[PDB]
Amino acid sequence: MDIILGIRVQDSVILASSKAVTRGISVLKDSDDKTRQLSPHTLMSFAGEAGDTVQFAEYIQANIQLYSIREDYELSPQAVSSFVRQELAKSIRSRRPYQVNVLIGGYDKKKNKPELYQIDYLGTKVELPYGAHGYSGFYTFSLLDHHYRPDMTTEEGLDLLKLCVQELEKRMPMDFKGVIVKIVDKDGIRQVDDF
Amino acid sequence: GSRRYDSRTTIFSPEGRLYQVEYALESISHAGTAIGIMASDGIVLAAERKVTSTLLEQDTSTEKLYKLNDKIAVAVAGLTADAEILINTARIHAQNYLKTYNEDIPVEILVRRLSDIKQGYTQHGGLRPFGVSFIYAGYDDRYGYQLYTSNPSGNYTGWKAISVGANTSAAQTLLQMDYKDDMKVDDAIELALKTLSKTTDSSALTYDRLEFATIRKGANDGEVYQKIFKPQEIKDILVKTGIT
Amino acid sequence: QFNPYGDNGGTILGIAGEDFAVLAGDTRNITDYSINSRYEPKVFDCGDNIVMSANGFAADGDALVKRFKNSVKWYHFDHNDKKLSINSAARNIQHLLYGKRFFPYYVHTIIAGLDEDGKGAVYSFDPVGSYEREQCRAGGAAASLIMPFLDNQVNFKNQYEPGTNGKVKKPLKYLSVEEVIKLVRDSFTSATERHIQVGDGLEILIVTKDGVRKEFYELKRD
Amino acid sequence: TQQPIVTGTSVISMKYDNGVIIAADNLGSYGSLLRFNGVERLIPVGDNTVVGISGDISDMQHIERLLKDLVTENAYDNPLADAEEALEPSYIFEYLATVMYQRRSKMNPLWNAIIVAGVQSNGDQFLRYVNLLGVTYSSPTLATGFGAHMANPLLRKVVDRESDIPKTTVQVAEEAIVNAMRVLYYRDARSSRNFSLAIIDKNTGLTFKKNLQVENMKWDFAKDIKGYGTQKI
Amino acid sequence: NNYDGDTVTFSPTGRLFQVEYALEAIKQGSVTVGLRSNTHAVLVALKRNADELSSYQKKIIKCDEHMGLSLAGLAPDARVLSNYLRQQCNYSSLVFNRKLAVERAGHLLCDKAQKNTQSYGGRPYGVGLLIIGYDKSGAHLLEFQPSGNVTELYGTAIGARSQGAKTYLERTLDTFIKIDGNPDELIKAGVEAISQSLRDESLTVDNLSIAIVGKDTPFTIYDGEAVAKYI
Amino acid sequence: TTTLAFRFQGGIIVAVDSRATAGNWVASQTVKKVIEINPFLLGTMAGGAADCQFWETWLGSQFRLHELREKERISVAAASKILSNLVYQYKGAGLSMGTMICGYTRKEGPTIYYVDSDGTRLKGDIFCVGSGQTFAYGVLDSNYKWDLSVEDALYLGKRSILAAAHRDAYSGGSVNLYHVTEDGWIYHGNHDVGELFWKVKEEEGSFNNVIG
Amino acid sequence: DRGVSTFSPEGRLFQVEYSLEAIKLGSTAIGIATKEGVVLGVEKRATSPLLESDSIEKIVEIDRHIGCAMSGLTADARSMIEHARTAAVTHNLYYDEDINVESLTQSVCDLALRFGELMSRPFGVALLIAGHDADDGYQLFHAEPSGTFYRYNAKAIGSGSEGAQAELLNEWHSSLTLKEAELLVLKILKQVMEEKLDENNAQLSCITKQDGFKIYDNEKTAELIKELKEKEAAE
Amino acid sequence: GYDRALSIFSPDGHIFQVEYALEAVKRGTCAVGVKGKNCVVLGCERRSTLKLQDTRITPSKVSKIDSHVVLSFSGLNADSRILIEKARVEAQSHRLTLEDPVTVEYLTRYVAGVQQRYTQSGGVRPFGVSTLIAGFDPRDDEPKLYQTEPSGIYSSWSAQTIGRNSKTVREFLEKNYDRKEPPATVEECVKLTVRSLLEVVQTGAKNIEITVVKPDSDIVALSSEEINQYVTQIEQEKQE
Ligand SMILES: *[C@@](C)(CO)[C@](*)(O)[C@H](CC(C)C)NC(=O)[C@H](Cc1ccccc1)NC(=O)[C@H](CC(C)C)NC(=O)[C@H](CCc1ccccc1)NC(=O)CN1CCOCC1
Repeated sequence: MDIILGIRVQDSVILASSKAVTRGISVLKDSDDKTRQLSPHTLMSFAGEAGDTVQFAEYIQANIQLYSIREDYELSPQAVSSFVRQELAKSIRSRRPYQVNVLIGGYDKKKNKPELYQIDYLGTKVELPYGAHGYSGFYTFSLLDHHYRPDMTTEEGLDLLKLCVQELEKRMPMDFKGVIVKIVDKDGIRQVDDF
Repeated sequence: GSRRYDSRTTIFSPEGRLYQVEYALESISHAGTAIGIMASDGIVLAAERKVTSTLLEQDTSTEKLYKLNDKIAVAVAGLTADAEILINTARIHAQNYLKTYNEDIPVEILVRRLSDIKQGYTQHGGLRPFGVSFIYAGYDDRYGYQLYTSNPSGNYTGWKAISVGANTSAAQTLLQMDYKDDMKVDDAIELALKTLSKTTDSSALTYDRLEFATIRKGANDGEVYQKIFKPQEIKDILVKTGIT
Repeated sequence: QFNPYGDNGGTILGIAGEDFAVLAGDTRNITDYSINSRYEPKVFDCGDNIVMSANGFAADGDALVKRFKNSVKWYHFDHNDKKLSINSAARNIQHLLYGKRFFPYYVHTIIAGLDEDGKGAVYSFDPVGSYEREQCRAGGAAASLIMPFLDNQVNFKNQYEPGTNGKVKKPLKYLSVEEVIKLVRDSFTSATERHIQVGDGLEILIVTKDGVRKEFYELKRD
Repeated sequence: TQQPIVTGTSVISMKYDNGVIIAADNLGSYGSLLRFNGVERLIPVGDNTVVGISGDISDMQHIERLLKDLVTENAYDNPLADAEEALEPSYIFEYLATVMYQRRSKMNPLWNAIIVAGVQSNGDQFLRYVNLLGVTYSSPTLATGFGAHMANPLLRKVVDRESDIPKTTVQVAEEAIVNAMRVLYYRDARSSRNFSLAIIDKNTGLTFKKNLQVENMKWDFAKDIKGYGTQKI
Repeated sequence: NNYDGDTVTFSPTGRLFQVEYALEAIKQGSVTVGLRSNTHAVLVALKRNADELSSYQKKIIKCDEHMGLSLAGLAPDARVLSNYLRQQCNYSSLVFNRKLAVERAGHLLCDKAQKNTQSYGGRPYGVGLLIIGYDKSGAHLLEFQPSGNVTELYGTAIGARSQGAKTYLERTLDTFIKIDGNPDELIKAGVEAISQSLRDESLTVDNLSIAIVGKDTPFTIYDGEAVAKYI
Repeated sequence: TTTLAFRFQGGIIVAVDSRATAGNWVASQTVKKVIEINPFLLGTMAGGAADCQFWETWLGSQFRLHELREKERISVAAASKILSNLVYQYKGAGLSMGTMICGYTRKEGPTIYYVDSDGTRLKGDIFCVGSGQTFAYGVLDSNYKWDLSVEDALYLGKRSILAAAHRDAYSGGSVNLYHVTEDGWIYHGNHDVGELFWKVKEEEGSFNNVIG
Repeated sequence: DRGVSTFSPEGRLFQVEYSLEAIKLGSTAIGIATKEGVVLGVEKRATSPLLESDSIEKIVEIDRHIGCAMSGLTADARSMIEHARTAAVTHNLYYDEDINVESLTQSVCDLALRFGELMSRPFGVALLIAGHDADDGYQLFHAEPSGTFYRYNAKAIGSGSEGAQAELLNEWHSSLTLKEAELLVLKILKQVMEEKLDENNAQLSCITKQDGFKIYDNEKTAELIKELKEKEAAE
Repeated sequence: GYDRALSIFSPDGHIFQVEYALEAVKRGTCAVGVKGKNCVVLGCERRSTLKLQDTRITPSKVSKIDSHVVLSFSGLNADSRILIEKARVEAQSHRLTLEDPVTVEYLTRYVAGVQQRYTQSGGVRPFGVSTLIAGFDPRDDEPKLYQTEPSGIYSSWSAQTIGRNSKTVREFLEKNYDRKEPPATVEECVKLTVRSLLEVVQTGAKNIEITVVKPDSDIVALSSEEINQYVTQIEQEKQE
């Protein structure tokens, strides 16, 4: 767990998440997918303490899937994010809190608009055009301040994302073994296989 | 021990009926009639107060119609005290949903949870059921305008027009006769009052023996307004439809 | 601040033969630089031809032996007087120890007896319950002194056949009860010489199909 | 988690041919202050057992109450309470040993070291130790605190092993105990001159001696000692 | 009649009918005998079967090395009470390093059965027990009834047709009490005692059940070919 | 410890050492670090000896109960997740476990899961776990191909443990080999490093750092 | 009304006695014990022809060395089996060995009387527990809701029990082979069953030391039915 | 807490509360389940004494437990919601721990276990509900149809019906359903289901609901016009 990014463009939300899983002086795996599908038009990436991340992500996934079956209806990205924030806001004052940071990228079918939410382990939610967790932000935010435009296409967003990964690969101390990129839009969630 | 004095409120009859639920419904049938009618551009809630006294304060009174949130209201038939217990629960449940999802609760979800509470009192706990039937009138962005009813059994169903309490048999026949799908609110207001006027056990229907409410989109642009009618506003609407 | 643990010293030793098994232990009990008792036994007959010792913190040691002895008693009640096999006893002891994983029994436990084929068996446990059957084990204060000697003399480690250019190993064979007791006595006299917490007396418990015999030998009292 | 406040020092004991002897001084110290002087730290249970206690005195008084209550409880529905079903030393010890270990296991110990001395129904001598940790052991001679360091060496010269017990008379045994109490007065900074002594014999029974004093002390040589090296006056 | 619905109700004449109905279950149970001398104490029990294809219901239970009982009535209730005795015998050993007195064993059973007769919801135990043991005051024999009443005796018997064996022991009292240092002769007397309660059936090899405890004898049970000596 | 297991053309290879230590004291050279959960499931043990040994034995009881209830052998995924959910409940309490759940089923095929005591659960083709994991990785990675034969795969697993047994002070004793196929696991013997090192040195010509 | 744990004037628990009546209404189950093994067989009794009979599970595995057949309110047996399986596996975990058949039965029977005003009523199902261990060999037990269990050489429970038990009295001897015992269960089942016996409405099973507990296929039982009919016609 | 033992045995060995719960099921609207060669169809009756209903929002008779399993019922409506909710939760819990969706047998076994627990627990009455649970196991094309009842017993059925006048429609299915050759197609299976309901219902207008379940989470509910076409076709063939 380390690098997770997110960029909202005109018609979609793009999430990028590192593939490395390290423990001690060994990279145990270089093909890890740090994301779970909460619903057909909502995707959540995660990063933080070992174990806590997947345990939390799947617990949210189970709850949203339960809601979908009960009501035969998909919750809005705004509604899902608020549920996630509350769960983390409870967590922080528990005996042992979840130390997990998440990005929620979704497409609201009623508004026909893409939405990106950034939530930290304290339960601090913000909607953003572009977001990042961990040390990644210290490079990517200033970069996106310069190059980002609100009316960009998905293809323009992927090039903008390549520009971030290149910078991270150049200046980050750790080898994070590249990223898995996923796109969220009106047609649902799909993975870019060649990045 | 105490076994001797137990009524066993949550058991079946030989015929497969729940004694207490059936008897609670019999209680509700003597309560003041309450009607709900759903139109294309709004909903009407009308209810008859139980034999009023001339020295009852009418303007600062609430017996039949209660507000659950900004988008949902209920009409009551049965024990008022029992209904208020359930109403405060429903109000809290709506605020929990808003706090969790930052969105107003869908009407059916609120109704289901309130109905599930009633069900619990018929299956376990050894307590008597709530002697209450509700008419839920509300709006959300999924299904739009909606009418539901729930009863002591914890069973709920959806309606275009419905009555609870006294003389429902006669009232439901009259609604079934004059109701049509392309109906407006103002027409539904007239139907609600005309139906009560014919099914009432009183000599004549007057302003002081009624509670009335509408849920329109009659506010400014794409938003819902709840109107709980004042005494003078009921007096005027009663003259305007030619009942008095 | 209160410290719930202490060190009562002493050392124990288990060896297994073909049709027998021994479990020895010195009789000295200590705290810091003082001797508490010159004869305080810590090897016990627990029934069903099972001998047991739990060396280290004597209070935890006594508590454990007490609980296992009780476990044997209730095994008879609940399962029609069935004999508790040495392998079953070991697994039961694991659960006793691991039951206090987060407030452990500070002891090294060793049991000895015969397996279900009649052959000699020795099991050893760490403080939190990990166990292993072996031909040979020393435990306690002088375990680090005695154990390598046992590797050499019981399992013939690092010993090759003379003249075979270090190619053929010395073949493994069972030891007689006479030869095993010789090794036990020599192990404890050696440990007494070089470890301060070891001395006073030696008590050996031998286990055959006939039962549980005892032997006692004096050790240096300094 | 405790810290001991009012404390009692050494308890010493040994076996002899027909029974056991135990002793302990009558002091209740408050740190360096020798606060209380009338404190009895030997407590008899029945006519066949004596429990000697060192360490925290508040916890000692609690244990007194438990033993007092144990005698009461044993008498209930027991026609042979003063005969076959009387409290044995071994019963009294095991009870205390159980309590001590349970309290240490709850991280709230009775801050004491205890020696149960007595004679069994079959005539056998009983002598066993237990402390705040729940640690137990038995030996021909037993002692607590400074007694462990200074008394045991002297008492072991009389009874060094099991075979020396029949050869040791009550006269010889008491003499050694009284001597040890004198040595402890010389050398233990939290000890007093006044002490109590108890003998439990299989023939003559329980003899409890109060208000004893250390006597026949050697102090005369002190007058010759001058300075710390090179002083001549 | 109207006063037997539960155990919490007294009748107008001061009777507890549920306790009396529990006592009735014992009378339906198979016969068992208890007797003792000064050195040993013996339990003899007639076991019962469902049919020829079934086994014979075990009547005797061990509680400690020095104590055990025989049952008559609801067997599961005997298992609950015997288990409680095993724990109490065991508590006495671990805490006080002391073998539990047979008299205290009776007192504890009495007080356990009593609590079940004074509270709503519960029910009385439906079994009678004969407890034998050897402790610091010699050999003992107790009789437990689920009313709570426990009684120490030289000899006794409970179950169906127990009056026959109880009369025999009342005659033989002076003889069998002095059978000291002779186990086999004390058993023979117990086997002859239970034989006074037999009708149509006789004592066979897989029918009889004997148990003994004494001075230099731990509590042991004999079944099968080990009781062929006494037929 | 040093333990590994890797996936290849002919199934799964699993290899472990047999040493147990208490600080610098070598406590045992003959520890069984592979648990045979059932004829189709294996579990490896690294870290706290009691923790691993107790919970992986408990693990086999849960899996037995699954096939009794469901009339079907438990999946490798479900098996590994029971363990990971268990240790997650004890997170922070101080359990020390580095395990690998290896086995074959019809629906999954040959599968390996890494599970550790801080709650990490990972599916993968190659894993090395323990204090000498890095030494094993060095040899294993540089010689690994998917198209290895059963004979060559068995040797590479054995050789990788030997490499770590040599360099890592807290690994050694002997090598235990296992091969997992569609038909189940097959034991491929206990190999003492005492004889194996010299046999490998002579025949392979490797280990030139050592005085021959 | 009246208490759940009440005694009758005859000295029996009302609810326990009433539960025994429920068991008499249940479908027949038979068990026979031999030196070569123990056989268990049951009547399935489908309420309608549309019901897929293979889904009727009235014979059940507890461990590899212990099997179980039921009769009465079969839904009540689920939690009894669950307990039995846990008890069996748990004992293996604590003691690294198979658990005695008698000890398993006793653990199940301890649940029986844990009812009152614990669960609200006794179990309405009887169990036949068959198994093997090293000490007492091949065994068959009958476990009731009273908390009582008897070992049996052979035993029938259910609606046709008293008629089947009388038949087992005559037919059983100590030298019965396993094959002989299999046919004997089928023979006696066909006698007491309402509908005609075949492979679809009756089920066989056994437990042997070598192969453990096995439920027979419908193909295997069908051949044993055919072998049975031929042998009766042969004299 | 309320402790009373409501479900208890009677002298003749019956638990009346469980048997009276079956009467509540007998009162409920009819429900039918028929499984074909590659599908299962669930049919349900809706009583026509209720006009002025809003069918958009009124709770549907067939409920999805997961994307691959459905549950229909007969009996007390309020009771059915509690079982459905518990089943839906258990469905997500199974996916979370076993990493695989429930089998239809497992889901049935769970629901049946819940129903049984309420027959010997203090302070509660049995569920006045019988269920038909149908669907397809993960990565499997064999159709599954199970039935449960208040007592807690469950079993698999080639075809089955429950509710009021269920003994009439069971009689119909028993002669019209061939084990050797089940309905080969979707159309054949739906027709047989509609035919069986037409023996009992009244009119084939807004009284019959049909839901078709196919392998790999392929579930769809038929509208009025689509069902009405089956009703029109069957009646024309009948006049012969
Ligand atoms: C390689 C070999 C080393 O990392 C492996 O990882 C192996 C795994 C195998 C054994 C399954 N790990 C060990 O050998 C492991 C290392 C270790 C030790 C302690 C904590 C974590 C990891 N060793 C053990 O677990 C030893 C095995 C015994 C000696 C056979 N056990 C101990 O050290 C025990 C238990 C430690 C403990 C853990 C948790 C709570 C309480 C205690 N401790 C002692 O025996 C104490 N000590 C031994 C020396 O003699 C004095 C007492």
